[PDB]
Amino acid sequence: RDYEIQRERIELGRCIGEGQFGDVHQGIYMSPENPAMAVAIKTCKNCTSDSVREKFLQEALTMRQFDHPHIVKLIGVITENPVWIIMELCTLGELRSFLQVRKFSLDLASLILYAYQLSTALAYLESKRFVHRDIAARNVLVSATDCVKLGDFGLSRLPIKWMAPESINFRRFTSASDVWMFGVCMWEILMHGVKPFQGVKNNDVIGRIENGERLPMPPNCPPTLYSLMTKCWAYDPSRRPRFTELKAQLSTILEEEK
Ligand SMILES: *CCC(=O)NCCNc1c(NCc2ccc(Nc3ncc(Cl)c(Nc4ccccc4C(=O)NC)n3)cc2)c(=O)c1=O
Repeated sequence: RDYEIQRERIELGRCIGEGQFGDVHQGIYMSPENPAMAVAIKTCKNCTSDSVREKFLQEALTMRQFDHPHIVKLIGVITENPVWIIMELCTLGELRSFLQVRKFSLDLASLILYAYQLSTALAYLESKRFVHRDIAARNVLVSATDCVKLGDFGLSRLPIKWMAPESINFRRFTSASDVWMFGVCMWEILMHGVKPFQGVKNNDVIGRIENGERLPMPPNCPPTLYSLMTKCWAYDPSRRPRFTELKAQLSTILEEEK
């Protein structure tokens, strides 16, 4: 309907991060007669200028296009300076940090759930023929112990250690290259938020990948799941599963593990 939001309904709280345009805050959106809603608020430092402001607001319009359980939904915008983008809060924060500290509290079944949930989101985006370009555990947020979501697409934006070979060599970015990225993210999750190619330099990654080196099997990851990953890492983009195939396969792998 109308995504314009009155500023007086928003109560800005603590900073939770930074993006290219300004800090990101959590906060509350209040409405007469209805419960308070937790939100995240992107602020923009340089919005007075029309060119920055139009770049900033284009990020809300990008999120406006999507409607899916496992992608953050846009709530509204405030267009009067300072300009703010209001999104839904995932109140448990970023996936990686969540995974490091909740290691002894989650099982393998939970981790495969996250991968299945992210795949539904990414298939959805594949059916809309949208190309993310920045899949990585660092860009996934936690709404509940059983619910993760792709974060704000604008806050997600070279991520050499996540990128397909064609992405690095030719700046080609397709749904197939998203499938590669997703496999690195899936590895990250079975690794509880460990980063790929820790200690390796960015300019050497493409060589190690050209030679055929691949991220190893994570401790206590089922072989059928790692098999799935290595297929996302096929050098030939044509031989990488589509997100619809990944969703179906992960659904089976989850069913078996639970
Ligand atoms: C403010 C200064 C600073 O150093 N901040 C870092 C830690 N301060 C802090 C946090 N951070 C934890 C945190 C992160 C995210 C969320 N939830 C949430 N829900 C919805 C959205 Cl759209 C976002 N977006 C977002 C926020 C930050 C970074 C990246 C994104 C994003 O979209 N990435 C793709 N976040 C809750 C808590 C905290 O609680 C602190 O204090």
